[PDB]
Amino acid sequence: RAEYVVTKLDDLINWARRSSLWPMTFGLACCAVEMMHMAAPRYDMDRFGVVFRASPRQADVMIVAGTLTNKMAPALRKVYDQMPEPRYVVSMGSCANGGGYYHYSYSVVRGCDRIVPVDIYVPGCPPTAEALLYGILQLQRKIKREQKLKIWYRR
Amino acid sequence: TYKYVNKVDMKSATDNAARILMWTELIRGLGMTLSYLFREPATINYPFEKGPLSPRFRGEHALRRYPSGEERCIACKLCEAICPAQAITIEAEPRADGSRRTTRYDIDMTKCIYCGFCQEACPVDAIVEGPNFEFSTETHEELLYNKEKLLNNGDKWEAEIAANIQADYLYR
Amino acid sequence: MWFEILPGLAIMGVCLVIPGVSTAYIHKFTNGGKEKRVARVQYQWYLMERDRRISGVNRYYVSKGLE
Amino acid sequence: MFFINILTLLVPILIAMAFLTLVERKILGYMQLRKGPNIVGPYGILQPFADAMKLFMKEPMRPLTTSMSLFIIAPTLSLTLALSLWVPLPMPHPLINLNLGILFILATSSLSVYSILWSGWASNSKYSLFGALRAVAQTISYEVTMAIILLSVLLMNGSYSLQTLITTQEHMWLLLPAWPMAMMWFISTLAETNRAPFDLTEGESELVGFNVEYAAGPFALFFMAEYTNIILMNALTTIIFLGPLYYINLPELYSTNFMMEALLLSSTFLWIRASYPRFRYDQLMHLLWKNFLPLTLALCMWHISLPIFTAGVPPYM
Amino acid sequence: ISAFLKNAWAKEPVLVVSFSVWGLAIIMPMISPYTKYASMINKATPYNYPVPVRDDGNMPDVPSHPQDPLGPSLDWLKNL
Amino acid sequence: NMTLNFGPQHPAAHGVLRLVLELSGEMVRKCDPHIGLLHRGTEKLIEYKTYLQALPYFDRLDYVSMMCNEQAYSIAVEKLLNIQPPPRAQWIRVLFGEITRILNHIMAVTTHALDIGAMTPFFWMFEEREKMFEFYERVSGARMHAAYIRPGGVHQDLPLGLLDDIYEFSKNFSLRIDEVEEMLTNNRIWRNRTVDIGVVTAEDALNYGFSGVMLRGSGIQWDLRKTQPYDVYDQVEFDVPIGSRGDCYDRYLCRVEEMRQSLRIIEQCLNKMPPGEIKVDDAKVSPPKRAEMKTSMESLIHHFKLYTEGYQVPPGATYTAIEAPKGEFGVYLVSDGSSRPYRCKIKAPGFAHLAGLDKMSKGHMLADVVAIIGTQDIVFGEIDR
Amino acid sequence: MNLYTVIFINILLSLTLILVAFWLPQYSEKANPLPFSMKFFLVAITFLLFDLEIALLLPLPWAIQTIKTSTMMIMAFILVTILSLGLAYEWTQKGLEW
Amino acid sequence: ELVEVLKRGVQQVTGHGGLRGLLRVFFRANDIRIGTLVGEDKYGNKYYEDNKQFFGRHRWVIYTTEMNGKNTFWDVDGSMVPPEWHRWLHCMTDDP
Amino acid sequence: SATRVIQKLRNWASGQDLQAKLQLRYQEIAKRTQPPPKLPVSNNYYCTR
Ligand SMILES: CCCCCCCCCCCCCCCCCC(=O)OC[C@H](COP(=O)(O)OCCN)OC(=O)CCCCCCCCCCCCCCCCC
Ligand SMILES: COC1=C(OC)C(=O)C(CC=C(C)C)=C(C)C1=O
Ligand code: SF4
Ligand code: SF4
Ligand code: SF4
Repeated sequence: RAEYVVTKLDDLINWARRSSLWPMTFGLACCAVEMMHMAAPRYDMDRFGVVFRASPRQADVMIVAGTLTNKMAPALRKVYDQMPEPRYVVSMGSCANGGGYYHYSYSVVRGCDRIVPVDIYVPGCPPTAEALLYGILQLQRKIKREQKLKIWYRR
Repeated sequence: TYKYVNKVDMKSATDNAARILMWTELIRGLGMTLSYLFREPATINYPFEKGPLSPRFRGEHALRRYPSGEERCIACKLCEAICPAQAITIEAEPRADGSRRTTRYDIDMTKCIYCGFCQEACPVDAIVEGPNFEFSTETHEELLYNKEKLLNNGDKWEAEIAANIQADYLYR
Repeated sequence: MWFEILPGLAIMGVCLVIPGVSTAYIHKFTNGGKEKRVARVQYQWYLMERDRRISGVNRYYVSKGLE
Repeated sequence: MFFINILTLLVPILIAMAFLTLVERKILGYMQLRKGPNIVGPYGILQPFADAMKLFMKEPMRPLTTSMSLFIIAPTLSLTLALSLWVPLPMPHPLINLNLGILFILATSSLSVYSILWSGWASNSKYSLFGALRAVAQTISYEVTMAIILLSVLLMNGSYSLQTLITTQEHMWLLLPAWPMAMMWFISTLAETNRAPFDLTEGESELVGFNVEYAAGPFALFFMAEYTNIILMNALTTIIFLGPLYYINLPELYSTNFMMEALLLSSTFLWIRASYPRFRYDQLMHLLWKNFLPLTLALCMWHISLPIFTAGVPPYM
Repeated sequence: ISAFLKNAWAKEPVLVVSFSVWGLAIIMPMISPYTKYASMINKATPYNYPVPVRDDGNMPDVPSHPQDPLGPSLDWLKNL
Repeated sequence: NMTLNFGPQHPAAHGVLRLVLELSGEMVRKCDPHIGLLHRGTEKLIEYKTYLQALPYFDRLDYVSMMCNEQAYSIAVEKLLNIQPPPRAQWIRVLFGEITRILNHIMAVTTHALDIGAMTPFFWMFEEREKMFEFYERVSGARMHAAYIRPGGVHQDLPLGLLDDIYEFSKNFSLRIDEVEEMLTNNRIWRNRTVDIGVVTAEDALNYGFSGVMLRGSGIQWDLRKTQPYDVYDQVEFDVPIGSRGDCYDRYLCRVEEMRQSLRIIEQCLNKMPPGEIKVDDAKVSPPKRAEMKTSMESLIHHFKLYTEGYQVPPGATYTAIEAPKGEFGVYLVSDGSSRPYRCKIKAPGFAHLAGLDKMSKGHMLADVVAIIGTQDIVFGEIDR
Repeated sequence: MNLYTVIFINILLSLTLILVAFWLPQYSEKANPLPFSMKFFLVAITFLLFDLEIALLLPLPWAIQTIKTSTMMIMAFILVTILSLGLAYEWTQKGLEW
Repeated sequence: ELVEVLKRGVQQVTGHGGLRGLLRVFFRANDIRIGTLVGEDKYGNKYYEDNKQFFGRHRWVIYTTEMNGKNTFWDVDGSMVPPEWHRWLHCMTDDP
Repeated sequence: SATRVIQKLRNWASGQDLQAKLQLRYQEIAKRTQPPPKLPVSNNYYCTR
């Protein structure tokens, strides 16, 4: 019936978004390096849909790797604000998830989340590359559960 | 010792123009990439074939428990006095047995740096840093571990921790 | 190994011959079993039109000489 | 049944292009020792439907563009032309027969430049305007080398009809008479797609190019029109230089062999992306203005003589 | 002069060819046994119809019939 | 002219840079790089942290070279204490220091290429880098910021299988270098993009304090591993790869040679590593062994005090420079008698190099600047500190 | 006609795909996103003075079959040459140089 | 040469548990590589070990259709594997 | 392990011997669980040292 049709159709909508996430890393990190190793031959990220990364306008997920210092904090917000609406943020690192080896310093944002909402927090100083891959896969499980069409029908 | 790195008869002149005009030298690169599509990719099937690690791999913390069942942590404060990220708060009491144990223990896993300065300082092998690295979270609160998300955590991996401790104890 | 890039080409290898075989049989079926005559210069058209005049309204139809 | 032809002419190129997005991700992968998509379908056969059905659902944000009129006419111009340069393509049987066919393909190809100009100008940005001006310079500069290669070659088949190139090749490939033309043609087909060792525009490391401010649909189309004439300018090389078999009977063999060589020339561009550092904008030009254009003009003069002194003036028609 | 061409063939190995074929094509027509035919093979094509002239009896050559031994007979274009 | 602020997020360089540029048409009139986008306060925080609990600040200064950054500090703290690491530890630091130079160079050569547009060299080498990480993970426990080269030695002995596995990697790595070698060294496209770009004259390089491959690329003879030897490098034989025509290419060629020369040094270290212990064992400086602290009181007291309070290095100040893969990495550690330092000025090969960008990239277009940053191997952790 | 139908269909497909693009989706400063290239202009009119060059060179396909073949050859060569000498002057002028 | 690989490929496909078995692997695990089952596991996971493949693919798990309230057929998880077999799959220890 | 033709494809195209230097670890790798080790440890007055 109508309920079944809109459950199946967002299952389609969700499959398309999670299958192909094009992510743009914020670099600025020791975490970025690890991210690179996820793009590399050992744990190809492309195989999962993620791409070797594209620009801000065409990016579905932003991975903030590395300390978001006070001077870079305005820039992260504008790039987050310059992305298409279906848009998510994965915070890699224990220096973007809060503070870090560098936590209490005059120039360090205590969590990139403060600047922009964060969907999955990957923990680890250099979150092991597999970790990030688990975190990206966890975003894909979060994207599967979302039911935007059902909520509009149940409006 | 030092080494220099970058330092005409028609035979040579024609050879130069045979490598500039009928490009023959960008071809030694095209065959070079053709040599790799026919090799075996290094990619591992990720979720099913997780990559290789070592018994030394430092990940999610956990509080080991004596085989009897007695927490090993005796609230020394020898592990926040060294934790450089200033992440641990272990307020303690006499536990009403007369014994000496924590009422409080903490890591803020969004401040920790997985340096293992807490597993090598602990004179009792209570706090370790397990081989987890799939513990990402959708929220900030699930990373501020308490003594009960570290003790039942250590009530989980103890079959998998002790093998690695017993495997590396001599080298440590 | 590299075995797998083939599934992909296989579709771009039929997705590209569907057009060449298609255009070349929707011509031989919408032109009476004969290639679509090509009118490049005035004289070809005339002959083509003449044919239509000779038989049916269709160029394709042909009069063997019994007509 | 003419409409049956378009439906069987545009579906089998938008469904092919889609799997060039895939094939441009796997072949590049195995060179990088990394498997491409394997998961969404059996071997990535079902990945383009995902980001097709995904990009179109992302907000087509008109970002304070100067003029939507352009922002939404540029991306459509492109896919409009690119999917049109296929209409006169000379298969054993072309969708439409067009004397002046090769001119048609040349002219329409040119209009594309506008997409770059319009898109860059509308979307207000330094990068956008910068990239566009620089990009079209390239595109235009390479038209002048394409035309001559195109012209020169003509003296040999002796007409502007794509459909005759097949006959001219009834017994030999034109690659052997003109491999110099075919070299510079390859670069003028590989760099007029803003593609390959030559991707100055959309400079990604240096420039973030024009399509930068584009997303979701408006982007998809621009993209769809870069992979639907990545197959043209190889499909022409499989007509103008590499001549497959043509028999009055068995009219498929041509299409089949057309396949076999268009995929290589479409798979030959893929070795390039994964092999050459990008040319710098100055060098690209100096490649055409001071190296290719000279050789192209002289060889054009050579080909106007070859018929006369070999008395081989081709037959009109 | 002759050894200046040797570096210009090693470096700059393009303009050499472009000024070696620019010209080659100017001398091949003037020196070829077969350049005469291009203005002749192109002169034989009867694109428009050959209007016949009225007979007076004063014209011996004009071949009366398409198959007379007379007239422009091209046993040349054949096996040119 | 036109002030296009190169992207702080821009994929090029290391993504922590601004580089406001004046665009005189296509060419760039002037560059004013605005670094500071990653100044975490490393030097301020170290003053509040004990000498052991500050080592970690160092592997996170140039995250591409992990264990060489540490080797500086470790050398600096050792000199202040007048203690020297045991013989096996010194070879292990040279073994790990050369693995880091290979990994920094694989980082610098391959990332320079993707900026230029060559994408495959990065993928082939990065798989070779994951093999090398595994060596750090299998000796320290982390694939990065290992914190293994501590004051007095390494923290723990090499696992029983590491040296065989390092031989197998070094045995086959050389083919991987020239595979990149054939891909980029002779290509028309790479030589044109790299040759005669950012030429720096010899005296200008010394005056601008370049001190690295940037110094050697212009032909100046200085390595700091053969000029002022540290550890046991005085016992290993290698050839500095100096170059002429100081241009990006000559600098690239030098970086590819040092990877090859490092395989020669790694070869000697595996062939000649001595039996011994890995940390000086005066318990006042390096912590007592796990069995000893659990059976002898003097060791428990020494473990408790060292972990809780610290080494308490004697008052003094030292500037110790080691040849980090980027260039001379030096720590000016000023020390009061206290267990925690007073000042730690991290000289970053990179603060000097980025200053040179405006002089080196003059009369150059926008695209050349992407190559100019690439050939300085600048990672902003060291510059920003 | 057929050509009309095709080119028109080709447009409708393009438009639909942007129609669906702006409607299927169904603030935040999301929208927020120079000197003269004299060199460029030069390159541009260099191309204009050369594109017209082609326009005078396209007759070759139908002039090769002229009776005065010798004349065509001569007329063409001069064009191609005088245009090459122009380019050459530019070269010396360094106009071609970027 | 080419003769042998196709014979080996058809073997794997048919002996990976049957057609539905194939589909459930090919379409849930993207793997058809036959491998010695080191051991089944509570929750129904399956561990396999082919030493002839390279160092990343000689140890792979094949998860359960479902476990507890997880419904982990399509939702395969990295942490689903028990603590007992993490020591082996990540190859910290050869000991099964 | 690859069909000889395919691998000779990679040796000829690369120009270098390629069976010898593998980027993939098959038996090259040391197996894990190395036997346990025993690490090596008068007038030793600290005032002298
Ligand atoms: C005597 C008989 C009568 C007369 C006969 C005619 C006279 C003889 C003709 C000889 C012709 C020799 C070849 C000339 C055409 C080749 C193009 C060319 O001329 O080279 C230009 C350029 C050279 O580069 P560079 O080294 O920088 O030289 C300029 C230095 N300032 O080259 C380049 O750098 C371009 C590089 C672009 C990227 C290329 C990437 C590789 C492409 C591989 C393509 C593979 C497929 C090619 C075939 C496709 C067929 C359809
Ligand atoms: C130059 O090589 C690189 C890319 O390709 C152009 C990337 O996309 C990315 C990822 C892109 C973004 C915006 C994080 C990185 C990090 C990179 O180094
Ligand atoms: S988190 Fe640890 S690793 Fe990631 S950046 Fe901050 S410090 Fe470097
Ligand atoms: S964990 Fe080990 S160190 Fe930290 S308090 Fe408990 S016992 Fe003392
Ligand atoms: S690991 Fe380092 S940081 Fe994390 S808790 Fe133990 S000591 Fe503090």
